[PDB]
Amino acid sequence: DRVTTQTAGNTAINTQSSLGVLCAYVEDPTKSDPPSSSTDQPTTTFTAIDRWYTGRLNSWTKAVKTFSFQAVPLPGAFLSRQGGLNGGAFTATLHRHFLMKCGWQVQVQCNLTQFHQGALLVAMVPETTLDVKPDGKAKSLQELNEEQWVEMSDDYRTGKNMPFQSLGTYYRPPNWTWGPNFINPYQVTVFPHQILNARTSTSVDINVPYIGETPTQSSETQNSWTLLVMVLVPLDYKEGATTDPEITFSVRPTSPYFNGLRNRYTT
Amino acid sequence: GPIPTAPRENSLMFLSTTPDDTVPAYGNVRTPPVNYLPGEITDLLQLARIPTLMAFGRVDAYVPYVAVPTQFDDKPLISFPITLSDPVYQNTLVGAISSNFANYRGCIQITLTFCGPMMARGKFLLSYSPPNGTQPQTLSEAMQCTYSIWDIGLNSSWTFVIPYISPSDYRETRAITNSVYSADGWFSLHKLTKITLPPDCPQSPCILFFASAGEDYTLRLPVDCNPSYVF
Amino acid sequence: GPIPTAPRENSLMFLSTTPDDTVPAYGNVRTPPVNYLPGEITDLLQLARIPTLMAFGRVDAYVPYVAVPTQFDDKPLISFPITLSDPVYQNTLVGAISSNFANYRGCIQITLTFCGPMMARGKFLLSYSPPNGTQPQTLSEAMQCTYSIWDIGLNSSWTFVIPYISPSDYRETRAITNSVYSADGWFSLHKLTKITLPPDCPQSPCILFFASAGEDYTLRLPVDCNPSYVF
Amino acid sequence: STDNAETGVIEAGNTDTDFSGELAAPGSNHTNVKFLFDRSRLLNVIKVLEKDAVFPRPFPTATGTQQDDGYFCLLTPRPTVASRPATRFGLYVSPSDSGVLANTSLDFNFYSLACFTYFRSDLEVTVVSLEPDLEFAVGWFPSGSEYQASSFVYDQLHVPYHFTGRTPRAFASKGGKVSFVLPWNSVSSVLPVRWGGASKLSSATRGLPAHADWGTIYAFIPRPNEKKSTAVKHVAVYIRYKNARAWCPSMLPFRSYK
Amino acid sequence: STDNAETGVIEAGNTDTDFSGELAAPGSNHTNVKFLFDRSRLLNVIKVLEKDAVFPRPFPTATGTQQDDGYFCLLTPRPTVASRPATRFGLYVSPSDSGVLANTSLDFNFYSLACFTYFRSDLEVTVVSLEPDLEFAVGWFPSGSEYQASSFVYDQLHVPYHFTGRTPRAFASKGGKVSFVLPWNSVSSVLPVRWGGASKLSSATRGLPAHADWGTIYAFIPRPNEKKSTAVKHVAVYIRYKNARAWCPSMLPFRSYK
Amino acid sequence: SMACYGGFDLYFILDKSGSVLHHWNEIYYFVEQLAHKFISPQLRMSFIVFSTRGTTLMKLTEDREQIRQGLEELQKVLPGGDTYMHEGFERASEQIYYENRQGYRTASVIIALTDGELHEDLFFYSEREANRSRDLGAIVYAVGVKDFNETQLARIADSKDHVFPVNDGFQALQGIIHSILKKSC
Amino acid sequence: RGNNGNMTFNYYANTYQNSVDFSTSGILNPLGYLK
Amino acid sequence: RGNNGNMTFNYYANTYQNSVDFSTSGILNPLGYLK
Ligand SMILES: [Mg+2]
Repeated sequence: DRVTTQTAGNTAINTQSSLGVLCAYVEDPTKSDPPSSSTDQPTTTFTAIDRWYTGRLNSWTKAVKTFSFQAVPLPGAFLSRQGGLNGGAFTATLHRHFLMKCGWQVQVQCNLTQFHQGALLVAMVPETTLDVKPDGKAKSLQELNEEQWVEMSDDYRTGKNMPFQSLGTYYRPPNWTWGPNFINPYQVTVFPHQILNARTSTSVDINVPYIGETPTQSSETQNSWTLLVMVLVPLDYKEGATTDPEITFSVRPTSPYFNGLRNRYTT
Repeated sequence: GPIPTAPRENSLMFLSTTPDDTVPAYGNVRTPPVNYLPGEITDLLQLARIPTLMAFGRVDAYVPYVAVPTQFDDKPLISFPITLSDPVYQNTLVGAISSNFANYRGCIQITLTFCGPMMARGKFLLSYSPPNGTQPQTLSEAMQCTYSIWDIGLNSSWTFVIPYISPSDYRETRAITNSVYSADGWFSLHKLTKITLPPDCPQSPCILFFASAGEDYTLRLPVDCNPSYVF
Repeated sequence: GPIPTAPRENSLMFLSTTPDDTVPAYGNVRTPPVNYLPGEITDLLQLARIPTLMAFGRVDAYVPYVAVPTQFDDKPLISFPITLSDPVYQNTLVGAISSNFANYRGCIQITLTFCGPMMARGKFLLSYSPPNGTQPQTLSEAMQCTYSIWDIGLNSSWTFVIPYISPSDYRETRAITNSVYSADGWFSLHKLTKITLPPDCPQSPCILFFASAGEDYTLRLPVDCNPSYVF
Repeated sequence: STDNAETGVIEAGNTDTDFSGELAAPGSNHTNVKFLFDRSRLLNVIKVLEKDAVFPRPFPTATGTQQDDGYFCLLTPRPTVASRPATRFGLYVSPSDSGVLANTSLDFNFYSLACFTYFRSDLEVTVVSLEPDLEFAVGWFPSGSEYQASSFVYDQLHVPYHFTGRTPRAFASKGGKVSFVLPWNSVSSVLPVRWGGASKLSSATRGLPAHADWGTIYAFIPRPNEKKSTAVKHVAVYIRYKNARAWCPSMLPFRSYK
Repeated sequence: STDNAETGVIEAGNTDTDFSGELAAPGSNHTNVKFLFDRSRLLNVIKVLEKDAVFPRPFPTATGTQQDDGYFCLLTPRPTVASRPATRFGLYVSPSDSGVLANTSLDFNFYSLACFTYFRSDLEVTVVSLEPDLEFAVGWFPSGSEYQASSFVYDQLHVPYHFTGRTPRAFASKGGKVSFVLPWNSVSSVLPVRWGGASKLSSATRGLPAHADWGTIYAFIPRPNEKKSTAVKHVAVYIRYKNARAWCPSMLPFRSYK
Repeated sequence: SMACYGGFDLYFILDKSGSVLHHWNEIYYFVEQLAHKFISPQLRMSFIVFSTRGTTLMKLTEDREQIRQGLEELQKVLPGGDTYMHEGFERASEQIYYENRQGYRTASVIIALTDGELHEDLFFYSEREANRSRDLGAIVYAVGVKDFNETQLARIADSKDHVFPVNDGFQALQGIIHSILKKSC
Repeated sequence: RGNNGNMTFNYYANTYQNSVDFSTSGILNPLGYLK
Repeated sequence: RGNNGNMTFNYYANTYQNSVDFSTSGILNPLGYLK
């Protein structure tokens, strides 16, 4: 029934309100051939990275409005340790390989009692720059603590605040009004998603394959998927219930292919 | 020798959508293969069928759900005309693919979800009226139309499939025209019995609305899109 | 009678590389036969595979070899980026055929030759680093990359075949672009153990470098060449 | 019917599921991706070269650089600025005359239906003149090549180096047009409509693909540089996506409510 | 791997020879000789004749010779001077007005890839005008013929003898071009890109082939000599090497380091 | 000048960037406190905002109903966007040049506000437009909301004497704006 | 087949007209599979 | 075959189009054979 234990390596996770594993775009997103843009032998999966990586995520209060998202880039959260999410021996291999080609398998846990209401929209959103400030630089761990939840403003709906290049003193700087890495917040359900309602489930299960513009992408500079927890209905409860339920997530890379070995990445 | 031809009146005309090829310039280019990419959109009706959120003006900060008050009133809790130019359909994938076309045909599928607490029990009447001279507001005026009663329980979604009742085989997807009480009629969510909540549960739960396309929703005649998303 | 045609928008256009013939003018000319000439180039990749000399700035008088000092230092004896626009590749047949193209694909093959005396014994480490943020200089930073140790003995040549490690299937043959620490990385010749010469032998022998193409080096997309060889 | 939208998959029903009804007959296949992008539309109005150009130097371009702007058309549906690919699209609202107004472009008909992430297609380029009786020519250079910017003196006439080359320079007849289909020549396997990675280039910026383009055309007039005219002549570049394939569904742009 | 480069033959290895690797798939055949020279490129900008010419007399030409220079285009990738084949290529740096500036030519796109010694091909000649609305004509005479230089009075109009002949005089329509493919007509079996012998001619000079050419074109205007215009009109000669064969590999030119 | 000014104006060139999203409730309090203090009909004031589009939210007017209608609009302005401070100055430069063509020797005063300081490609034009507005005859004051380089506003204002923090700003501009009112006619 | 009414006759070959991929060695399926 | 996409139809004959040699009576081979 609704009791699915997903054993992987030396780390298994249970759930007793499982809606089902939302496999994305294919029947089995684990099946994946090697990259065709390498003339060396890839470092395939091995039993020390074939496991789940639980890391926390900011609490979900009543102060959060509608559509306030919270983006967790993959593999970009392994590398900056976003939400206490130490990558283990996966990040110890991701820093030492130039190209990496994996498909993810995430699971977001948030335990609501039957007297709470609310609905997170968890989705694996491909190719977005939501972790990056409208000023280029990526967000550090302090800036993820200084806001706790990114409000869906007009700059995110229009894509006005995606990072740009400085045109220099020569060109008159144009009035930027649009950029293609917007979020249309009403159409995030086109992505591989499940809704974490406060009355059906406590754990959503998304399983996505590797997508990307090249048959394998760079290891440091890829953001081909982005976990995206969006509030559709705000949390509401009466005074006495468990305030601020925590949100966690659990990321497992299915069938990686590491190509291009070198020493540990020094900027 | 010379084949005696006779070129037509449309000689040396550049027509933008000529169903035909043209001369290559820089051919014999083997492109790198895309056998690795999953999820190919063969047809853009694979995305109208994916249900996306609607946008209702609260009682540019709009809300995808309907807050359900505890006060009795014999008018629909939310009501919106079934027209894919209506602003509760601008940011669905149904109403934003179809606004880039000229005709449509088939069944809009309005999916609901009761995002309240698990301990809530209630019922909702869901009436689609065809175009009448007056929008039906009373529950007894909407009991007579195409309705269906949705009981809140364990499973928390209901997919009211709006029928395609129209004389013409393909309805116009954009009713920006000299307007009346708009065909194709009105959807309306009536609360039948009030939502009975146990003590220490939040008042006013939320019915999250979706809007997908049916298994027979078909589009026709591309038109030039509105470029006003960029200003 | 007349076949009714419809000439296109590119009528009476002279395109320089149209993959097609044209009208003869002065035909039926039997040419004298060239059955006697040997060595026909069927393909210009029969000449990238022939190893030609490189050119290193000495410690327009450049030198095809690397003079090997007797002084210990933990930096590479010579190091040059694997980019076929780099000026240690202008006058090879690999880098001067490929600079007249736009893409390449495959394995550059760097052949060495120890042109010192026969009584010299030594070893050389030969590291190809992929593009890192910093060029590796220490022997311990270049031991970790793709290396191979070359022992000087009876046979006096070593063909270090540089792998084709790149995301894109065809690398750009000309990196004249807003530049960084250049992909595709760096070749580097480290002396591992010092060259031990018997008495009355010349100090500082010479490692003559070559640069050929592999058995899978493939070129694509001709471009207009730089005519600056003639000024 | 009774369903669970938290599951993430809602099966597309019909009228017969809840009620008494019937299936409507399938109308047409005009939503086919290979059918719907295979039609021409305007991309960018570019000026026509009249001498050997200077290609726009990469950003940040400082003042005093004598370069030629608004002549090269980076053939891409993604937003460009100054003939180089950009992320944001900027239009000048009140363009005062301080600084060089950078020629931006975008494919307005594409992004309103670009409900996908990756998109690969051939490209038919038709270059319609916007000048009465203009005899122009349409040079081109692929994704990953650069413009050959000098002049060689033939017969005391500075004929530039963009008359010849190994890339197609189609010459137009007077009062005519230029139309030719370009193959997929970029090094990426597909073109990212939306890209989230970082291009390790001249200083790295998130969300900016490096080789998401079919090339760059430019219009020149087939006369040497001594026969230079005075007034500025424009040309308009239409574009058709032959044999389009699209992957990985995504969002459509936010239509406002004001 | 362990090899001997003193042997003179080094076998072209792969990554799998020394390391663990694999063969990359063969990309394309654009390095094919028959593919790579079979594309058009500019050869020489020549003036257009307006009367019966005087062909350039052979070297050393003394002063006072009233001849017509810069009208004949000796169709050869090798360096020419004054419509006759030469060895060295000379361009005037500061051309002061003492003496007649000799029209030199060279095929810049050919020698940068002429990594061979002998080269035989047919020749497609396209003669593009460099003048608005020019009705010209492209005469020709093979390798080893001479120009017929006089005029015959038809109807009190000095019609020259280069209107007729047994060699192709293609007439262009107004605003049009002339394109025709010439066969290999030289008496040598191949054309020497590099030649080391001596031509036993008017005084013998090493390194100068006598019949390494496809002929000589010249442009004239189809009017008699009484209808002579005043201004000088140019025409540009493009050239394509159809069905190219090449023998005996050799060097590519020295790219400098300054 | 020893001759008194026939008119006297005031320009609230206000940032509505993404950086002032947590500080607009403090910027709006600063503007209303200077509008409802100077109620003299000699003084006209105009409200110019900028994030990406420099937009005149209220023209150079003096009607205190219109200014109250102007201040009821500034309370409902959503911050967000870039910081194009040069286009904040171009809307004032279109109004100084329009009011220098009346025959009245007026006096233009410009008040600037910024949290997120400008990039090099944007600071080059805002320093240029502030030089342009002083050549049109203005007095540029640069009021600074929270942490800001004075040097990045030293070029924008007249000098380092004309740059003020926002907490001291109403304390500064109490008599600084009032000093030219007695100087005027 | 696209927006192509030329069912009869292709003059140029398939490699010159289109751009085929090189080798590495109706029914609208869903884009998400609940398993 | 060269830079020739006309796989279908040659109008002019081979002697008129090309220039064949008169009679006297893939695998890239190396240009130097060590023996
Ligand atoms: Mg700011």
